[PDB]
This record gives sequence, structure tokens and C-alpha cells, in this order.
Amino acid sequence: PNPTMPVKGAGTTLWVYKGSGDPYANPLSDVDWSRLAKVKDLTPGELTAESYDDSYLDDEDADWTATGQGQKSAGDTSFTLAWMPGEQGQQALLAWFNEGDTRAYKIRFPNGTVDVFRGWVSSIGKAVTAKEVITRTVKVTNVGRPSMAEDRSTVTAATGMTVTPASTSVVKGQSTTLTVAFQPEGVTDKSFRAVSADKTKATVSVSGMTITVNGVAAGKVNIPVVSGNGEFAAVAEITVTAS
Amino acid sequence: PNPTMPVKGAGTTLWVYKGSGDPYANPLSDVDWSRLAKVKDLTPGELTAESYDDSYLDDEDADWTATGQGQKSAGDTSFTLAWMPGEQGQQALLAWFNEGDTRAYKIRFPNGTVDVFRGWVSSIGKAVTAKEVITRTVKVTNVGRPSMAEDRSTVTAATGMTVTPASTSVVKGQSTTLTVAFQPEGVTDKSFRAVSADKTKATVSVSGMTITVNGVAAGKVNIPVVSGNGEFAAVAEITVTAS
Amino acid sequence: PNPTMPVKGAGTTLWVYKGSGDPYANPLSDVDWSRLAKVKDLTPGELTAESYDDSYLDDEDADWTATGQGQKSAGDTSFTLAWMPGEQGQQALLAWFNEGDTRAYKIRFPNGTVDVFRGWVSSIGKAVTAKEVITRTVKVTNVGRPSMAEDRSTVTAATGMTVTPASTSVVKGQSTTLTVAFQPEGVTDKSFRAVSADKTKATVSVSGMTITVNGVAAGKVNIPVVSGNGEFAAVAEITVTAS
Amino acid sequence: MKHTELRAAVLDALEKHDTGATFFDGRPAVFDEADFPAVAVYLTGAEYTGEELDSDTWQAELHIEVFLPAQVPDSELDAWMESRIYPVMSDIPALSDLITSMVASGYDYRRDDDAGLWSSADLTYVITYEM
Amino acid sequence: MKHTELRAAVLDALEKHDTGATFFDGRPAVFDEADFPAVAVYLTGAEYTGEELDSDTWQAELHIEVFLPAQVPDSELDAWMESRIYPVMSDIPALSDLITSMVASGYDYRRDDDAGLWSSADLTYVITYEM
Amino acid sequence: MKHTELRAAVLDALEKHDTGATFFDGRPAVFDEADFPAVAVYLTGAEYTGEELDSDTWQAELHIEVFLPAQVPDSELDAWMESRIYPVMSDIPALSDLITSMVASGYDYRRDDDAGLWSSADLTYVITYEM
Amino acid sequence: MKHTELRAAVLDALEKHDTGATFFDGRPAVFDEADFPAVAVYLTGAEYTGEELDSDTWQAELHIEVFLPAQVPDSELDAWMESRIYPVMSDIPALSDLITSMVASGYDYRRDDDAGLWSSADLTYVITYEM
Amino acid sequence: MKHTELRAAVLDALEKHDTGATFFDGRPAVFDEADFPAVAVYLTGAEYTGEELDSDTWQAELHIEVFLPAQVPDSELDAWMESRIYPVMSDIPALSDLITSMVASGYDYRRDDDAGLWSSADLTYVITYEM
Repeated sequence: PNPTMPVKGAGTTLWVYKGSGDPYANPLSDVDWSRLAKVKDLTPGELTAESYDDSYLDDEDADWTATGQGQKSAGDTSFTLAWMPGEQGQQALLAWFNEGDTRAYKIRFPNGTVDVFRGWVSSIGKAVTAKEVITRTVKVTNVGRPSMAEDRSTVTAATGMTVTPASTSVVKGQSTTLTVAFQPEGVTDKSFRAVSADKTKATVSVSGMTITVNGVAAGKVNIPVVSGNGEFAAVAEITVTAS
Repeated sequence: PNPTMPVKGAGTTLWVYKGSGDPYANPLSDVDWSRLAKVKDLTPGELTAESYDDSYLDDEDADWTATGQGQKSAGDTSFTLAWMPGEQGQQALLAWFNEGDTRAYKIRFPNGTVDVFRGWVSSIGKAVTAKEVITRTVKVTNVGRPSMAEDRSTVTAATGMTVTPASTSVVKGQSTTLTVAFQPEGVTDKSFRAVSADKTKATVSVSGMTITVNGVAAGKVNIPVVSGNGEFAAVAEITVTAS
Repeated sequence: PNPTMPVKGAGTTLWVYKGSGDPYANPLSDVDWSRLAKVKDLTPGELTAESYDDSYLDDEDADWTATGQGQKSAGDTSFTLAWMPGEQGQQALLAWFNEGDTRAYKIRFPNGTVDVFRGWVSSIGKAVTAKEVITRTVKVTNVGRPSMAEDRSTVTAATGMTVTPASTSVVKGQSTTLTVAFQPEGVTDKSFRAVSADKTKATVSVSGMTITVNGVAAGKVNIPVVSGNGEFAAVAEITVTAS
Repeated sequence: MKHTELRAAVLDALEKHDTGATFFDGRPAVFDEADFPAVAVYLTGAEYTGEELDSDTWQAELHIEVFLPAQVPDSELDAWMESRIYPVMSDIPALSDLITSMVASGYDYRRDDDAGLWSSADLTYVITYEM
Repeated sequence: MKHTELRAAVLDALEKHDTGATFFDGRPAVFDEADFPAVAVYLTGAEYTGEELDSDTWQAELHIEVFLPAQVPDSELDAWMESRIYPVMSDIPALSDLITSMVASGYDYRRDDDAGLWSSADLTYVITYEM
Repeated sequence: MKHTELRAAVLDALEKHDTGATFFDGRPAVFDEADFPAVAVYLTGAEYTGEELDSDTWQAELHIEVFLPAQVPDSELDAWMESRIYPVMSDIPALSDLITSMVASGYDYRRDDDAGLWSSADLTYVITYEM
Repeated sequence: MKHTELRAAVLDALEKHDTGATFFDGRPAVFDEADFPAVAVYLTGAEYTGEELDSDTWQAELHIEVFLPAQVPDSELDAWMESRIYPVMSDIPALSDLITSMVASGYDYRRDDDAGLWSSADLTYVITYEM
Repeated sequence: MKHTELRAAVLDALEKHDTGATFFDGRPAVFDEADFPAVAVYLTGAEYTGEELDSDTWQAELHIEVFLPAQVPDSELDAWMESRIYPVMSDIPALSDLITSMVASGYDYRRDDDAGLWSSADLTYVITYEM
């Protein structure tokens, strides 16, 4: 359950804060969040902004229009769920709408992260027809800066990365695996490529954290490996042999 | 990779500038650009040019609509990609939207031909259903002159990065200056990066088509060099002496 | 390669004038025109005339609207073509857009006819997906009075209408061929009409200027063949026989 | 999962009234002209319509059939369907919690042509169930 | 369902008109070269296109087949379909009260190819009813 | 190449659980009535829906197939898929790292009729992978 | 003409690597049980998608077939069709000049059942070419 | 009708070019193994797409079909088709007068599978014409 790879989406959960303190504190815990069930669909309120203008007469250039980001709005989130009057919480949601207050609701994705927005109810719809269950339609108008999932993310980096030295025994394409891992806690933000300093005797074949170097013609090679940050790097001595 | 032949489009990649210089100087090199992958689809910004009336009652036959283009604009670029909350760069654009500066980004076609636009994020959206990976959609409005690919139209490059090896011992504050230059007779968008592989005994401070190595302590270590976007490399050994 | 028959349409060519003389002078000449290779699709700018009000207070009943043609607009011409950055000339047209001047372009149809417009580029875009080539989108604001190929077309007529005389043997269906040839160089705008003066004893069955005169009953009659122009006509002597 | 009990519950829901028919569960059947007119219950389909972002909410098709010998007129088949099977199953609280939503689809006839060894009427339901 | 009643009603409506043909209800049929030109009445389809949130409102299809000897020219079939069937059922109060809406659907011919023992004409209607 | 890795990963997870079945992987099978109930896993489709501008990102269908002898009641087969396979692919870390995404599509049944030697049920998983 | 040129170019692009197979061009094939695993190349379709106002710009389907004896496991077919033939043809400079674009479409298998003599795997490419 | 001269018109064009084949016109064909490679011309379709308020403007498919001995490789057919037909059918003055529009559709291959006496290359054209 990692946020560093794409995830399906099935298994997402919707929760509504019912406590009193700030929901932004520890949204991961569902202590004071009302869980809803059987949510037919979900449409998060897309983040939107405005094209503020900054034109002036005293301008060297006029043809290319210049504008800046204005003010941003969280839009509206709408979703549908099975009409469940007997459920406890739809009434609270109905009461929320009827009282028209501003409340906070979060979403727990089947990914390991959470997202919570603050707003007030904007629309309630009920669709009725045979051959399929009655559906309850809800739309909420978000307000203010919303707590975003990536803000709760943490990043580990720096301290360099390791490299397996020597690996000079080269014969018939070498095919020697080189491990370039990172010392700090193993987990980090991976950004590193290997580029051969000769490209003739030895050539780098970077393959998913594993370097499978190759050798064609005999020679002494210093294969350098570098990181994405541009700070940490290493060089591996290689004695390529044609035979 | 012939730019004068029709090309499908697979392998296209999108990049966001992260350095502190003009993006338009060296679009080919990706050193100051951060790449975001898993791009679901891409709709490039559309260049616009609204009409401008040019009419006078003291003219000839007024049976036509003599007009000229006025405020040309690159419009906005939109794309979708798989949600990667735990990936470095998704936060960058998210924060980039959050404070709404005017950064530049680069799209690299499978032809060695790239384009650069500067703008601000105008809209952020998240799409999620069952059975389909969560996708995030972002709209950024271009600003100013778009630096489109066809302007350059005259790239030249070849194989080889010249540098001065050895230069091991250095005293009097160390700081030995090592020359680095390109094989393709300088007719190329030059770019290279080099750092100390250990930094424990020697420090490299590459600046202005050359590097300076001021060793903090005696010892031997190799100095990796990466030719900008990562196509060629060289290694210079430095054995700084204590005296 | 005639203009008087419906044309397949596939195979048309697109050119842009690049010299300095009047494009309207010799649109057939391609010397000062650059061919635009790989035209995926084309959409000519339509010709539209604005509706000018003409109703007055003092007149008869104004129950029906009285509007005359107002100012005429050449519309906007759009087309799509394969993205060919390495081609020499695609840079020009976008630069033509970039400079924002008014130029002239012509379309050579697979018929033997060419139409030329004048205008300035207004919209440039590119569409890119997978498993299909990258396409370039262009839209040009046509300006001024454009040159329709109909004006370039000439007129051939007059000199009367020749006719094959005699053929006074009509019996047993018969349908004697009758050729109303047109004097001027053969090539003529054939608008004639043939019809017998009796409609019972003799009749005409003209097909492709080849008139077939049939008969059932005997007697004497003269078959007139006239021109739709209203001043040229011919009359042939026919003596149909029953057997 | 719930397939075993779902067939079990409905077949038990049928057996509460008078007997006079075998209640072959599933499929193997094997009749011979000694265990005649009877009924069979089985399900097909079993797709993964999403329809929901919290649980699988699978959907399958419910087949309930009846078999009669040779060329007995369909009036028996109609009467058998409209009385013996259709009304009783229209409200069986046992499966109410076992399922999510039930809906009828149609009712068809199909009979042996060569040697006319039998004659079958099929009632078909669509079932949404949280497996 | 109400199928037995509806078939009985239409059958009696046909029988009221001047006879000359067998009036087989259902589907067993079995003709032999003695019950020739004759008719059979039956139903197919029987779906649950609900379409209405008050009652089932099922929809079915009515087949009226007329069988004639072997390779009689289709003029007789045209006369039969134009005289004895199509007009007579255009207004029958019994079925009018029995069902909700009845609509003409199609009418066609088909004759036996191998051994050509018969030639049938089919008249099909669509009916909406409530069970 | 991923199929051998993909095929091995799932079968080993299946083999990791309780035994009682042969694990014929791939295609040729060839059973005879000594190596009964056995599971077969294979891939089909594998087209080139582009869908992604930086990598090809194909997708293919994964089959999980298990054979049972003739007229064994489907209740056992329904039990078998639950008792053996279906819950295991809910979370397998092996192929999760191996491929991009994979969802369920359907779960069906079939059997031999002529000589009725075998009876099988198949599991279809749509998988999305890059190669 | 391009088909002879196209077929010639691709087979040469395959043969540059290590051998191990026969390279039947065209279509008539005729294998016999000694010239086994072998590769066939041919084209189908060849329509007139206009798509352009300057040339016919036809499209066709390129088929790469690898044949293996009877009931060998598909594992080698996966290896053969993914490693032996796919990466090599991924970029053939002769084709790039020869054609306008190349797109991958299909990845199939077909096991002989009657007498089960052979086993074929199909790789399908859609080609946009102008002749 | 237009078809006879239409068939005559193309026949003149191909016979005008270099021969090398019989020109059995229409459809009866009947070859025997003496008159090999030869061509044939016929029409299919001929419907009434209105398309025009004043003229009927029918359209139909035109088949240029060439047969080659049994298992001759497609290269000969490819060479035959793209040299001896496609360039010839590029433009014919007679056809332009006769019909309204001339559009290419595509061309395929097929052959006698059982026994295998012949191979066939079929080119299909689209003609829009006014009666």
C-alpha cells in the first residue's frame, strides 16, 4: 500500500468529520469521522483558479498577452450513494444541509493517503426508477484552502548512494549486475543514472535499480554513476576484457 | 529521430524546469528540468491570435472585412496522468499551483525536438472511478512568448567530451583548474555536470566551461563528469597532496 | 482535366505565395509558391454576406422582411497536416503567424483549377496521441476580396448551332441519329432543345447532343431544333413512313 | 461464498409448499422418465460490474428452470410458472439479507425436438450480490 | 400467467367467425394430412421490461400461425391473412380488458423446403400486460 | 519478457497454499484420469492499447482454470474457486510489483457433453502491463 | 510496389541476429516435420483509407508467425515472440524510410487441435504505407 | 445498361496493355488447367443510394479478379497486381465519361484450400453511376 505507484481506486472510503477539534490534525485516524457506505460514484471538487491580468501601457511587448494566476477556488464535489434513510448519518448530512453550516469531510483512498476538504452542502438529488436501486445524489460546495494529500507526504533524500566497486572481471559481454542503493534508511527519492566514461569498452545498461554493464573490447574503464540531485556521484573501476 | 519525417508520438515526455536560469537557453539539456512520467494523455497549448478591426469610412469599397491579428497568445496546455501522491514532482506542481508562480515546462517529442512554455497552473482535477487508476488532470495557461521548437531548427551534436585527467597534486589552497570541452568543435548546445565522487579529499566546483578542484585533504579519488542530458561521460582521477 | 465535370477531389495541392508580385496575376504559375506537403485535411473559408436592414417607416405593408446583402466576409480557412518540423516552410508559416503579416495562398484542385485567398494566420495547434502521427492544426483569417477560380474560367458559345440535314427516312422505330454540332472550335456551352412539330408522327429522343428522331405515322413534318439561348435554332425535313 | 446457500435458501423456499417435483440444485440433473416434472436452480455470468468504490458488488444471473415430458401443452408450463414458482419467490425474506437487489428478466420456452424427450420452461433473474 | 385466458379469448374470437380450420392452442400441434389448413396460437418473449414503477408490466409476443398444404400459391395465404385473422382481431373486448396495449408487429411467410410438406404464414403482435 | 514471470508468480502463490491439485502451467495440459483436479493458468489477448505517451502499456487477459470430473455438482466447483483461488489473488505482492494494474472481469462454467469426461470453471482477470 | 520490398526488408532485419529458424517469405509455406521452428511473413487488408489529399496512403496488416511443434509449452512461444522477434524489429531504419509509420496490434496463439500437429503464434502489425 | 460497356471498357484497357493472360469476361469463367493466369471483371451491389434529387445515381462494386496457379507465392500476385492493374486503372478516358466517380476500396488474397488448384488476387473498386 504505497503512494509511490499508481493504484486502482476500488476500495475508497468517504468520511465526514463529526468531532469538534481541527480535522486537519490527524485525518488518518477516523476517531471523529462519520463513515458512509455504498457510494455509487465520486467526483472530487477540482481545484480551479482565475486569470488575473497585469497589462500596462508602458510595455515593450504587447502582442503576447501576459496574465497571472488570480485567486483559486476548490470548486464543488458531488457524489451518489444508495438512498439509505435508515442509515444513521444521511439524516446528519440532511441536517447539515438543512442547517446549512460549514463542515469538513475526508476521503481515505485505497492507497495509504487521506484528503479532507471543508465546505457546505449545495445539492441533494434522488433518482427513482425500476430495475435498479434508488440513488441519492449529493453535491457539496467546498470553501477555503483544502488540506491536500501530498502535503502530508514526507521525503527522504541525501546522504548519497552506494555502489559496488571493482567488478573488473569482464568477459563475453560482462553482464555483471551493479547495485546502486542509498545509504540513508534505504528508502529515499530515487533519481540516478549511470553513464559510461568510455561507451566503447564498457557501456552502461541501467535497468530498474540494477546496472547490467557489458564489455566488448578490452580496456581499463572508470564507469561513473551520478544522482539526480547533481550532488552525489561515484566512479567504478572496470577492466574490460575482449576475451 | 529524423525531424523532417512524420512521427507517431510514442515516447513523448513532459518536463518541468527546476533550475534558476533561462529555460530557453539550452532546451536540449534536461539538467535543470524535472521529469514527470506516467502521463496519460497530453493536449498541447493552442496558439491563438484574435482579429483586430482596420476600417475607415474614408476607404474604398467596404464590402469586406480588412483586419489584422492582434494579441497573439499560446492559450493553455492540459494533460492527465496517473495519480502519484508519493512521487517527488507531483507535490512540486501541486505547490507550484498552490502559490501560483510562473514557471516554465518542456515537452520532449520522439525527435530530439522540444518546446518550452512559461505559465501558471490554472486548474487541478482528480478523476477516480472503480476499475480505473486514479488520474489527475492539470491545466496550465501559457504566458508571454512560447518558445516553440521550430525556432532552433539547427541542432548539431557528435561524440566526445574532452577533459584534462591527472592534475593530482595541488597546493596553495589546492584549487586546480581542469579544462573540459566538447568534441563537436563547439557547435552544439553545450552542457555538462561534474562533482566529487567522494568529497572527503577533493572538492570540485565546476564553473564556466571548466572545473576547479580544491582538495580539503590528501588522497586519491575519481571525478565523474556527465555531459548535460546524459549521453557521454569522462572520469579524471585526482590525488590531492597534503603538501 | 476538365472543369465541367464533377471532380473526385482527392489529389488537391496547397501553395503559399512567397514572391512580391500580385498573386492574382498568374495563379496557375507555381514558381513563386511553396507546396505544402502532407496535407491531412483541408477546410476552405466559406464566403458569407451580412444581412443589411432596409425596411422603412413610410412604405406599403411591411409584413415581409426587406433586407439586402450587407458587408461580405471571406471567413476563415482551416486545415490539418502532418507535423513536419524538419521541412523547410512550416517554420515560415508559423513565422508568418509570428510576424503577423497578410499573405496569399492558393489551392490547386485535382481538376485543372486553382483558387487563391489572402489573409493572416490566426490559430496554430498540434494534436498528439499514441498510435497516430502528430498533426498540425492551422486556421487562417481570410481577408479582402479573394479570387474565385470561376472568374479565371472563360466562356465559349455563339456562332449558332449546326445540324445534320436530310435523314428523311423514318420507319420501324428508326430513331435516326442527329448531331446538332456547335460551330465554335467544338468546345461550346451546349444549351439547345429539339422537339418535333407533331409529337405523334415524328418525335425526338435526344441524348448527349445526339438526337434520335423516331416515327410511327406517315405524312410530312419539319422537326425544329432550337437553342436554349433563344436566338439560334434549326429545322430538319422529316417524312416518316409507316412501312 | 453465498452461491451454495442462495440456491439452498430459494430451493427450500420452494419446498415449503406441496411437493411433486424434484428440486435438483446446480446442474448435473440426470432425470430419466422416473423423477419427472422437476425444477433446477443454477447461476451464470458472475461479472465484476464496478458500480461501487468500496466493495466488489458482483453481479450474476439466476436461472430457474422446469422440465415437463414430451408434448404436454404449454398451458401447464404457464400455470406451473405463474403459480408454482413465480409468486413464492417474489418475496422470500431468507435471501433478502443474502443479496443486495433482485430483478426479474424474462420467461422462455424450449423443448426437445428430436424424439421429444422433454419440454423445458426457463425463468431468468438478474441478481446483484456482494460476494 | 393470464396467457391461458388470453389465448382462450383470442381462440374463441377466431372460432366465432366462420370455421373450416383447426384451432390448435398452445404448441404440441401434430397435424397429419387430415387437419389441414389450420391455425395455431401461442406466445413467446415474456420479458420484464418494467418501464413502470407501479407494477411489473410485462411484455410478450403473440404468434398466430396458419398452415396450408405444401406448395399452395401465396395468394391463398394472402387471402387467409386478410380475411380470417388480421381484421377479426382488430377489436376484441375480451383481450381489450385483459391486456393494456396490443400492437401489430409483423407478418410473413415460410414454406417447408425439404419434402415441402407444409407452408405456414405467421402473424406476430406485441402485447403489454400486467400479471 | 513477463509472462513466464507472471505465470510463475501466481502459480507459486497458488502452490504456496494447501495442495490437493496439480498445477499444470501454460497450455498443453494433457491430464488423463490420474492427475485430477488440476489448475491451468494462461494468457490471451495482449494487444497494444497505447493509452500512454511514454510507454506502450499493453494489456492481456489472465485465465485461471480448474477442471473437475463430469457431473460433480457445481456447489463443489463454487466452493473450489473460493476454497482455493479467488481470495488468494486479492493480495499477492509478487505480481503487484511486476505489473501495473489488474482487475477481475468474470467467472464462468462449462463442461464436456459428449462422453462428459471433464467439467471446468474459468477465472478471467484483465491485467495491464508494460513491456 | 512495396510489399515485396517490405517483406524482403523485414526478413533481412530478422536474419541479422543468430539463426535457428527458417524464414519462409510469402505465404505458401509447406513445412514438413523437419524445417521446424520457422517464421512466416505476409500482409493482409490493403485498403484505401484516404486520410490525405496528396496520395493514396493505404494501410495493411503485417503478420509475423512463428510455428512450433504440436504441444510444446507456450513459455518458449512467449520468449520467442517477445525476445526473439519483438525487440529486433522495434527499429529497422530501412522500414522507416520504406514506410510512413508502424504500429503494433496483436499478440495471439493458435494450437492445432485436429491431429495437433503444430502450434502457431501470431504477431500482428498495422502498417500505414504509401505506394 | 452501363455494365456491359463498363466491363468492355476496362477489358479494352488491359488488353491494350501487354497481354500475358486470358480475359474471360463477366463471371462464368470455367478454366480447366489449360488457360491459366487470366483475369475477370464483374459487378456486385448495384443499390439505389439516392444522393441526388434529380438523378437516381446508383453505385456498385467493381471486381478485377486474377487467378494464378495453386501455391504460387504472393510476390507474383503482388507484382502482378501493382504493375499490371493498379497503374493501368489509374485513369481511363472511357470510364470518366461513363460514370460519375471512381474510388478504390482495397484488395485481398485467397486460394483453393482443399486440393488447392488455384490462387486468386481480388481487387475491388467502387463506382458511382447514373442510369
